[PDB]
Amino acid sequence: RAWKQMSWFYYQYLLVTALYMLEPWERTVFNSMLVSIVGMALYTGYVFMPQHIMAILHYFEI
Amino acid sequence: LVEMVQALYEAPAYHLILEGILILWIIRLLFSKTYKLQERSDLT
Amino acid sequence: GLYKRPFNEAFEETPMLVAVLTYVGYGVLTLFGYLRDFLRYWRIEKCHHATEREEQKDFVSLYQDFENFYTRNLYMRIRDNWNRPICSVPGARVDIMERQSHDYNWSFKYTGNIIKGVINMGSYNYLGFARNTGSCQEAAAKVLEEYGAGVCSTRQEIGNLDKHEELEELVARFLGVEAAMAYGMGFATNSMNIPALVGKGCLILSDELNHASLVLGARLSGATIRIFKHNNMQSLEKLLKDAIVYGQPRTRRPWKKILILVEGIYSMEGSIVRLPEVIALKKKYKAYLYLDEAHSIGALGPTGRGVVEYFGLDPEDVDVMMGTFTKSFGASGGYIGGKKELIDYLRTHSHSAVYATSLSPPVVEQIITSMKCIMGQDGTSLGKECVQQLAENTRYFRRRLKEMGFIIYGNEDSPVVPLMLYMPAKIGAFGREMLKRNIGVVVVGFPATPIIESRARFCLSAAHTKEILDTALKEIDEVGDLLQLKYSRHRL
Amino acid sequence: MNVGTAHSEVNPNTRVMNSRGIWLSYVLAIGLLHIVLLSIPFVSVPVVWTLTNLIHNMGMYIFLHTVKGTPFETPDQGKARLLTHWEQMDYGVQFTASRKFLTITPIVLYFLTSFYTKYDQIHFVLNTVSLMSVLIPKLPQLHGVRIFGINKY
Repeated sequence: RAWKQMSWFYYQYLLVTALYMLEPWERTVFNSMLVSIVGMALYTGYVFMPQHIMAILHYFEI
Repeated sequence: LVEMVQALYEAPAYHLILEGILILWIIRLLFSKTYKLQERSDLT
Repeated sequence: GLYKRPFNEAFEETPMLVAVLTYVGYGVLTLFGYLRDFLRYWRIEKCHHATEREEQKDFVSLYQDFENFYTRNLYMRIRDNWNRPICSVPGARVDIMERQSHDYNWSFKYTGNIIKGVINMGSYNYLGFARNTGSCQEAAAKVLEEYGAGVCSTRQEIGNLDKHEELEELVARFLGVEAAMAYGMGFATNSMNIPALVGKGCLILSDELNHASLVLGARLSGATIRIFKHNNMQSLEKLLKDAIVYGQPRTRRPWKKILILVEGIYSMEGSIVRLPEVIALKKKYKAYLYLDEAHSIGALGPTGRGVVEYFGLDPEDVDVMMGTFTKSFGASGGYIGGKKELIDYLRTHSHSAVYATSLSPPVVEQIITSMKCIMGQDGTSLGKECVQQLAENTRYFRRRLKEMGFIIYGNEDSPVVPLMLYMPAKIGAFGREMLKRNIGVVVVGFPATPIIESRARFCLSAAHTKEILDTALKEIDEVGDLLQLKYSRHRL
Repeated sequence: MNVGTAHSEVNPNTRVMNSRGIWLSYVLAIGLLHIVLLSIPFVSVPVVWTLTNLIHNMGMYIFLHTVKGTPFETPDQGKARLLTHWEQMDYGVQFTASRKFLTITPIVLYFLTSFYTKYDQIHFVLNTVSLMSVLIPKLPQLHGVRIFGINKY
């Protein structure tokens, strides 16, 4: 059930980012660059910016 | 606004003159209502 | 000009988020295309293409590489949605030969199996005359047996036949004009007759969405071409006023002639020309009218006579009425109708009349039989049922798709339905998904269209029964849910 | 697909900048570049802003004033075979809303990056050289002219 929903969301991501018509290695390149940028941004936000957003996420979780 | 004024005052004179002439240029583009077509023909 | 009936059309604007995502996709594709070009240039990846022969390596390169950019990087990826072969009559259901590619559409290999019973929404048979069994087929067979296939000369030479005269007089009767002429190609009609009418010193006012044949015919003649906005009477009137007032561009002189090129139904947009306004403007400003009527000569009108009958106007008001037999009548060819003097001047001074081979006898016999059936000469009830069924199918299909949440262009009467996809990947996705469910459609991408609107064209027919339409509609609804193609804000 | 299937215009490349949502996409691209530049850990704010200015200006110069022609076959027999995109824009009309926007935006970026760089002289000269390199080709007088015959063919 939830796996089907996640696969559908991945399909929509492919359709929107035009990765649907690219070859597998181009998808690999794009995905690797994207995840690298997101991880680097999270690292910078944790190190420098105060964890106020983390407090908001913890409050939402509770 | 006061802090912005102080920051502007911290700038050198040539930099502010360049920014002012750039702003005047922007005004000239905004009010350049003439849409020239860049053509020229003459009779034979 | 005034309309006897309401004139409804709708062209909904693109949602802003959809436009942003479209630009994101096009940018990604452009960047990866540049990367692939860089890889291919340095031979890091072997190029799967043909190259110039070794003896001509020192010649100037035949093509320019940049012009093939979108062909190498965008067209080739989704190349399998086009050029699909068929091995059956293009009726309501068609058989499609199946092919597969192993190198990402750079080469296609043919599997033995054949897809059968694909619902046909890509062919042009509006009135369902594309049949392998019928009266027209028997007449064509008899004429093929008698006259043979193809004539081996020109009309001005020994190549003029009696079948051609019969076809021309019957066409003149069908349209209501005094006289008409017939040619062997719809493209050639425009390309070879527009240069005859006008020349250097005349003005041609062409709509924004004219066919390539009309544009080529206008370019071949030496006339000046000015383009007005699609179905914008204000723009047409402004251009007419400026042309009459300010004269020729360099040496201000009165124009020798003014010709307005318009179409009956615009295929890709799906709209119908505002004929009363155009006629009123040309009467006021003393201009001549050229009316391309390829898509409306059989589809529109209570008796299927075209746009002039649809608006209930007078055929004598339009100077030149061109048309094509390919769309509605199910046979190749074309025609030009008008006054007798125009037809005589065309018979004397037409490129295809002097240098080109005339029509084929079986083709003209099929056209004659189909048009006699349409006008009711045979006496059978057929010929009115086709038009009525086409109208009902168009109305039902358009209403059902509009109430499903889709965005659709054009009038409510045109039998051409452009569905809107708006994104480059959804073009190929829609084509493949619809073929997977046994529906054949046509998809149009960026360089053909404006950048933000990419579409899929449905061509309805009088041969489409109600169950076929219902099946197609349910499959379209499922695919629209799958691909999120319901962008309409007004109703969903 | 083929040019002329759904529109009679010979060169669609002249309208891509007049479309809907193109300006918003341009601004969002600049913002995303700025965000991914801020994402770098060991780079200071003025350096980030001058890198944003330099990269945006370099890409803009490459796309508008370096690449010439069209990426697709066109039915006017290669009339724009030698013109760059800035020259093809709007069929040579020198002033237009799109041209005004494209000329104004680097100046606004320059103002912002001068404010955030605290008016340092090194950053001043770098950003001024970049701004001149972008703004000089936009001049109506400098239309269809290649200095020293570079990028002529």
